[PDB]
Amino acid sequence: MDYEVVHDTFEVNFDGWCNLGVDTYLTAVENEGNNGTRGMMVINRSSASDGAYSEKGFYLDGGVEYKYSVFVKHNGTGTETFKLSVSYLDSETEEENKEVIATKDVVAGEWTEISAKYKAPKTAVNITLSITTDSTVDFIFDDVTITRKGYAANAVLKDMYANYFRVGSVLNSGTVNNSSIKALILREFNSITCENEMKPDATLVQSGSTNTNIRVSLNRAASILNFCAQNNIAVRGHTLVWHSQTPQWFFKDNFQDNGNWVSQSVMDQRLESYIKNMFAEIQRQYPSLNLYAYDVVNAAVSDDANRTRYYGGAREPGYGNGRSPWVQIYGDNKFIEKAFTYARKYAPANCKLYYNDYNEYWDHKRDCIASICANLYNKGLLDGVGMQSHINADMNGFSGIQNYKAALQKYINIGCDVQITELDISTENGKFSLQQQADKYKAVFQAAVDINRTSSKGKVTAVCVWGPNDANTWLGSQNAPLLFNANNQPKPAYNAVASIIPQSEWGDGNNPA
Ligand SMILES: O[C@@H]1[C@@H](O)[C@H](O)OC[C@H]1O
Ligand SMILES: [Ca+2]
Ligand SMILES: [Ca+2]
Ligand SMILES: [Ca+2]
Repeated sequence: MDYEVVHDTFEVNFDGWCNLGVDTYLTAVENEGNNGTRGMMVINRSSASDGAYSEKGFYLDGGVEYKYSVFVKHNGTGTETFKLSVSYLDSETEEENKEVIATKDVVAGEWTEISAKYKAPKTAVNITLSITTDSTVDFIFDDVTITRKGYAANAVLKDMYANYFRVGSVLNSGTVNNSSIKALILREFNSITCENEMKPDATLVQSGSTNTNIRVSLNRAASILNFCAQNNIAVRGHTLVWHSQTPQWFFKDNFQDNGNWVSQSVMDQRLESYIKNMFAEIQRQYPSLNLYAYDVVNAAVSDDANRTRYYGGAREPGYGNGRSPWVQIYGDNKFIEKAFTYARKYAPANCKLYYNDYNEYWDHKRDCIASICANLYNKGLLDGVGMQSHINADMNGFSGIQNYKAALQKYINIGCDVQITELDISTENGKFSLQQQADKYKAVFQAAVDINRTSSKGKVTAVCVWGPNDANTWLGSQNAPLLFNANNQPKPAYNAVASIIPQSEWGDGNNPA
């Protein structure tokens, strides 16, 4: 009754609402809202289960009671049976435990409301609200409202680094349900990458895709994109091309995983389409979202020095294991330029285009990456080099501060910018200490800051860590690679980094130059 958590009006963006059912379509329309404002029209259904949903893990806790409330409206003959269902997954139970929580017969032509009070089991999470009728009728909703009963530049990274670059992190579909993580990002980061949720296999749609219309979807990414847009955090798209996390069928003549490899001519179609539509859908669904960067091609250069010498950097043709289905089809890395051309053609001008890579400071590879990228920069096609920076706490050796600076500098010497895209600093299972860790973090931020304070053509425009805390890292906890412990308290790396910039220099992290 007292306090509000979700107010979805639909004025600008789809507010994290997605088609329930693979062929159900969603579209926001001007003046079909409640009170002639903007509204969310659900078309092409197929069953009473088909509909629309929104995962609201960010705002709805287990074991709290919520006022759920939606204005709906239809346009058929006679009356309609509208349902409001809350589902979840339970951290124990571990199956999608559903529940219909309000029924309401609703007549043609009229902005009727629907509601109910509901409490989820003490434990539940990854909630989710969804709207259906007992028929297969088009409908419209607006004003989704959920409620429960009951410049000062700050000591935060984004403010601290406001005059330098964006300081980012990573959300995923697990973390997007964590109270204190939400609090953390809001407090500290002004950039977010989707860990998995905007990769090809999370966004392509098999069913009725075609060589010149590749069906795509932001459903997986939606809660993330919505939370960032609503809170003015920018976003790096990640990633359009990658030998990995991309389903095989995308490469096959009959959109089967076990098909036949398609012509080049055919992949040019499928590639262009995926990119075009992928930009279309963002623009369409989340236009207020600041899409400031995108990883156009990801990790396309071999780690094998034999391949960087003779084969331009081409990975081995094939699928899985670190083989490239792209190289499989195209015979080599010609496809990189192609992809950056489509990207350039459809990306918003404010969204800068990056080649993203790891082991980016290992000489034979570094040289390869940098050659490629300079060539693209000079052609108007690339804007920046993405240094993934999966390094360790060692001040020396392979990913050591010298080899690191060397690459950084060599990249910047291209003209283009550089971003530090997926930074983590591995204690190699306790081999190094949280201090030698701190020292390395402090060193990296420091090297970025130097570049920025020098020339000038190129700049480091963002520095983002691959995860929010040590409890959510693809490297495993045992390597405590991040700035925050499993309880979100700052680690020694956090202040090492929290003190490179003097208070007289902080800024609006919500408005960073
Ligand atoms: O997508 C990320 C990729 O860019 C990096 O190479 O490896 C970790 C992945 O999550
Ligand atoms: Ca809105
Ligand atoms: Ca509205
Ligand atoms: Ca598959």
